Amino acid sequence: KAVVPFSEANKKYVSSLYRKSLRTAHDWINKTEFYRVKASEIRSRFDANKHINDPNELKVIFKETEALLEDYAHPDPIIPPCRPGGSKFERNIPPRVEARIPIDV
Amino acid sequence: KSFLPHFIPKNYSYGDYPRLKPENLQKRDPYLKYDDQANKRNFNEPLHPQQDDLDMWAPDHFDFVQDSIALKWFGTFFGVLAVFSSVIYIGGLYPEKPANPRNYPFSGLAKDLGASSEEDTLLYAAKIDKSI
Amino acid sequence: DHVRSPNVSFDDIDYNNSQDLHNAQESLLREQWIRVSALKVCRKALESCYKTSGPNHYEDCREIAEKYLNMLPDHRIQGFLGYQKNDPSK
Amino acid sequence: NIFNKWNVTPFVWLFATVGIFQWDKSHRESHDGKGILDFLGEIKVKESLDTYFKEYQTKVA
Amino acid sequence: MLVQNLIIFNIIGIVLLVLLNNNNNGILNKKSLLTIKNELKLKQIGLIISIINILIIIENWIGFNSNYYGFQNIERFLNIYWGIDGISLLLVLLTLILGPIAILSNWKNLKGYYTYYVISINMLVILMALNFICLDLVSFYILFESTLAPLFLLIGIYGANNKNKAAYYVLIYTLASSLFMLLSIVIYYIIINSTDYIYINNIILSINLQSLLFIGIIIGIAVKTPLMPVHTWLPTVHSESPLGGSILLAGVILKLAIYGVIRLLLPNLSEISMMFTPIIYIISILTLIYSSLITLKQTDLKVIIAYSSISHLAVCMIGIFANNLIGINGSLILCLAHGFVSPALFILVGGILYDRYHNRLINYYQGLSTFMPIFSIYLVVFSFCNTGTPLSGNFVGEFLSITGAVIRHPIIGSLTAASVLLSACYQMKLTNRLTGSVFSQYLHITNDVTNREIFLLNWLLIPTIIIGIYPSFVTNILNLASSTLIYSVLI
Amino acid sequence: AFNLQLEKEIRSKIDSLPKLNNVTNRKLSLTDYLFQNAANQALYVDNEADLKELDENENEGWEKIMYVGFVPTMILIFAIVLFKDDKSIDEWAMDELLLRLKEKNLSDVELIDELDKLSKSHVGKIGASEINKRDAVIIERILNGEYDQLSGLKKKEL
Amino acid sequence: IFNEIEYTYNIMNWLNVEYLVVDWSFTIDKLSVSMLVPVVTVSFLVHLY
Amino acid sequence: HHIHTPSYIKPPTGGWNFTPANWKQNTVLVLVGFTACCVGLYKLGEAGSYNPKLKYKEEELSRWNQSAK
Ligand SMILES: CCCCCCCCCCCCCCCCCC(=O)OC[C@H](COP(=O)(O)OCCN)OC(=O)CCCCCCCCCCCCCCCCC
Ligand SMILES: CCCCCCCCCCCC(=O)OC[C@H](COP(=O)(O)OCC[N+](C)(C)C)OC(=O)CCCCCCCCCCC
Ligand SMILES: CCCCCCCCCCCC(=O)OC[C@H](COP(=O)(O)OCC[N+](C)(C)C)OC(=O)CCCCCCCCCCC
Ligand SMILES: CCCCCCCCCCCC(=O)OC[C@H](COP(=O)(O)OCC[N+](C)(C)C)OC(=O)CCCCCCCCCCC
Repeated sequence: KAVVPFSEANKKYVSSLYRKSLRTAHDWINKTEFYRVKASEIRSRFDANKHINDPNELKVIFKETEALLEDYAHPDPIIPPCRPGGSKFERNIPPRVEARIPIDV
Repeated sequence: KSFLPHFIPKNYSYGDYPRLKPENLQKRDPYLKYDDQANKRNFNEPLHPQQDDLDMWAPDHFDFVQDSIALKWFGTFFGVLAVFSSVIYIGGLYPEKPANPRNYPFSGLAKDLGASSEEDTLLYAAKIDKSI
Repeated sequence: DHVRSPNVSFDDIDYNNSQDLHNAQESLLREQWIRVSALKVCRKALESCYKTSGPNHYEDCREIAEKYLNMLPDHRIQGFLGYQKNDPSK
Repeated sequence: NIFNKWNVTPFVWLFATVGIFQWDKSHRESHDGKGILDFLGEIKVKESLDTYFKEYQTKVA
Repeated sequence: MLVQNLIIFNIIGIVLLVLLNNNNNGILNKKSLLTIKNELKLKQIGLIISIINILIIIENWIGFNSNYYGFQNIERFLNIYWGIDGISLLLVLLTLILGPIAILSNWKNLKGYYTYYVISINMLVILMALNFICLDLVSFYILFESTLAPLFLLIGIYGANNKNKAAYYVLIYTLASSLFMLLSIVIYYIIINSTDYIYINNIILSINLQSLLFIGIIIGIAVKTPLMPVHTWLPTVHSESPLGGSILLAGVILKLAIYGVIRLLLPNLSEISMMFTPIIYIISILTLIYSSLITLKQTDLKVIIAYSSISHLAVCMIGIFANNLIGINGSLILCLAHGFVSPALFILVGGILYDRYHNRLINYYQGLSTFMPIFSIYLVVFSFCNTGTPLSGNFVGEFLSITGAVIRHPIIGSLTAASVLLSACYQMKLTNRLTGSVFSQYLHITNDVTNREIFLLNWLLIPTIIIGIYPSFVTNILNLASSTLIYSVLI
Repeated sequence: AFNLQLEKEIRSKIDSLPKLNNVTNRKLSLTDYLFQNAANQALYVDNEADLKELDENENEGWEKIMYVGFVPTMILIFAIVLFKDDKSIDEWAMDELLLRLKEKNLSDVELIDELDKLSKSHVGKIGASEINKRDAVIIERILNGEYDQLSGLKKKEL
Repeated sequence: IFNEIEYTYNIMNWLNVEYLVVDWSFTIDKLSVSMLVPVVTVSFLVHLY
Repeated sequence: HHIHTPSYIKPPTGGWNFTPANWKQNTVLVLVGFTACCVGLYKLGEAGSYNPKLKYKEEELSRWNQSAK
């Protein structure tokens, strides 16, 4: 659809692209000192184009930003163990709380 | 990217059963709320005719690379070893034996390798030590 | 008790006498079950030798291994319908 | 209750079967190798069964 | 004694049950004592007759001699000569044992008319039990086809939503084909002037006429032991028939078709059985592979077990047509082992789940091992037995049948080994889904397996594991009987 | 013990509280199902059916039969396959193989010595087994020569 | 391993179909006991762990 | 915390940290059973086992190979 800059919904999209960018950097870079350096740059690359008042100019970046993430996506992203996709997700789920309705079989 | 698994049809018309584009239920966002959180499905949602092939119980689908690209990398990797094994075979670069193959006394232990008489012998004999 | 086999051949009887024909079928079945029993005994002799000989099992167990592989194809139950209904002489 | 209705039943079958098997093994020594169920009847012998077969085949023919 | 005691007592029992129930009909409305507790007294008398039928045969099992070759217990009743040999004795034992279990399975899950159901179940069991002990093709056919009259009514009266389709399937599939078996029986009566087993075993026919009679008879057999492509009746009937009708239709009726080979094809049509055995293997191997793959795409719970029945019976036919003792003994042990494991699954699938939730769709059931643990132990235990796990009686049957298949034909008979893998595909997928992940959001917590349903399971599992651990109980009876079926001349 | 008035107590105790959907000493006999007349049987229906009305899968009427009639039948089947004196064809063929050794080798003193000292119980385990018994002569004699007449039954050759 | 001894407990017969005879027989040769050290030893510590 | 529904769910292996009140008594009844059977298994193992390398002397085998010849 159309892209309306400075609208609340358009900002959240840019917020989402930011979590994709930094987490992907975190996935590849496994040293904090190296990560902050690259994480600082991405924000600069994210904040340099902060000011846009045009629809069509912004949509090209959205097209480009998706391509940047897809090619750089990690083949084994880090996931917290209890979050979905983690090593301990769904383990030992507490049983459902409900009354046993007896049936006369 | 986000491609659907093989053999899922592009079109179907089963009379009055609803038509709907296939959706790979394994790839729904695991954080969104669902009525059936394990199957990531909401109550009374319609099913594709082959929904059994597009849910959490079907074989896992991996979409990191295209199914053709995987063949190229897979065949190349063994193809690389093929040339490494071929060139040595074609070139004969493997070393020669440093000693004669081990020989054995008593007619190559013919009798001790399950032989009865001297006519067969070579059938059951080992490397004969002709140089006692 | 130990019933004696009715040693009887398909080549000496009239199949119209279904009492004698029954014995010719029962006698051909019982002899075959003896050959399997003979075979299972011979195989037991092979097993002791291999266990006892160890490395020499190829020598001390030579003719038993030869004989066992010779009796194997024919020391099996084959029924009587083959020989009752076929005439080898013709 | 460890000795409740369900746990015990396999052991009742387990111990009883061992006892009767040992009983039957003994009973063969003192009764000429004949088993514990020899009282229920006798195996049919060929001489008795052949008469039935011959009448059956004769009537058939 | 046997058949005479087996018919006269059952007829007396059937008359007794009818007299008790129908006395009060009259002109006035009746609220009698026999209707109280859902015809409970009349159901009990039906259950006792099933137990007594077993006692009749055991009275004659004691007299059985394992070292005598030939039919024993020969008697003439209704101008028909009966008798028992090694093979027939065990199948009779299986048929009568499923009597009490078929009745007990439907103890309190019918809307009414329990007396009619109890009479029909004991009637079907007797007709099938008597089918193993006759000694002519005509009497074989009479008992082979008489079971349609109660089974067609039973499935129609007591069936599921599609009972009319199921009733129209068993009646026509198993009659339009068995009528082809009547033609070959008739031709035996025209040229030989007798259909007795012994009389026709000693005759050789022209190799053209052998091919005609075989084609007629195997048409009637390929439907009862459903071989592709004429298997379409069994999945439908299973998914719609009453639970007790499924135990008999899978436990016994299929095994009447393997016994059909033993009496009607191997002894008298021995020369033409050798010719068709390559073709029989092709049909059965394709039945084994296709039925296993079709099961992977099914949704009804009770259909899924129905197709698993077809894959095992294809293996049984593979073994029995192997011309050796290994294949024949293995095929018969598998029929006995399948005779307990197959009914047990229908109890688990169409008798325990369906009596609580009344829906056979697979999508509603998952995580059942949480609030129904005793159910999931038996589903796991019976899943392995159904797939030839070495300690069960199915592995002994399948391994020997596969071994006998390779002996008969090393090249194509080796493809029977795909039974070990494919049987674990559709079955373990079904069990892994049922007892995996979180408990289903469409079901509601209820009772676990009741005490009656445990009794049914324990006494279908106990015979299965005895035959697995010590199969020589079956073998000591079979060996002299199964050795008369082998055709080979070695010179 | 039909106890016609015992129903009237159930009748009166229910009658005092006619409101519905809101004991142990009752047990019939075979006589009451058939001998009894309709009117006395007519009231019994209401008491029993509606006693449940005012409501764990136990005492369903089958446990008395299956546990007393069906289960002992299985023990009888299990007993028979265990302790029956049925001689299988192959077990017969093992005794027959040895009984021919005695008849075909009556001049052999040593062979008959092992057969004589042998017990009839250990016939089924000739060879390597837990039993401390000597059978080398028995096994050796069978190896040297055949003791079957399968060719003796076949008087026709190619 | 050191004393050159072998053990064989034969519970009973399993399959007795004509010539094919299979026992419930358990033996412990050099190789059987060479594998029972890695199996039972590790598994005991695994259970203790 | 959370509820085990232990009123009815009684699998043979307990369920969700199950421990009976009389667990000390039952274990000694069980520790006997393990001891009763381990002792019992040792008796049968000694009585029913054998050495398959000493049942037949080589002097007896040497006659077998020649007899089959
Ligand atoms: C929910 C399921 C409930 C049911 C589960 C049932 C599990 C019970 C396990 C046992 C299964 C039944 C097998 C035992 C009954 C048959 C015993 C038998 O046939 O023994 C025959 C054996 C040889 O026969 P013979 O020497 O001629 O003299 C015997 C005269 N009757 O005579 C003998 O001397 C044998 C003496 C007995 C030896 C011990 C038997 C132990 C059987 C259990 C272990 C089986 C082998 C190990 C399997 C475990 C995996 C390796
Ligand atoms: C001391 C060392 C030996 C110990 C051996 C165990 C003895 C006690 C057994 C009785 C326990 C019992 O019966 O329970 C165990 C369970 C539970 O069933 P339940 O008890 O009826 O559940 C109670 C239900 N209520 C609430 C309705 C009353 O049974 C089963 O489902 C058994 C399933 C089969 C188990 C695996 C068999 C596979 C065979 C492999 C080996 C041949
Ligand atoms: C061994 C073979 C013996 C021969 C048996 C012949 C069957 C005749 C029985 C008549 C009795 C009767 O009509 O009675 C009816 C009885 C019992 O009905 P109910 O539920 O008590 O009454 C119901 C009404 N109420 C509850 C309101 C009072 O049901 C039967 O008929 C069942 C058996 C026959 C069904 C199939 C017949 C197929 C015949 C062809 C088979 C080759
Ligand atoms: C060589 C033959 C060996 C046989 C010996 C058998 C020992 C194992 C017995 C397990 C019984 C049990 O307890 O299984 C039942 C367990 C119990 O769950 P829990 O941990 O008690 O928690 C209880 C609370 N749940 C249930 C919510 C977690 O739940 C299940 O339904 C698991 C699925 C079925 C398991 C089937 C295993 C059967 C063993 C394999 C048979 C061949």
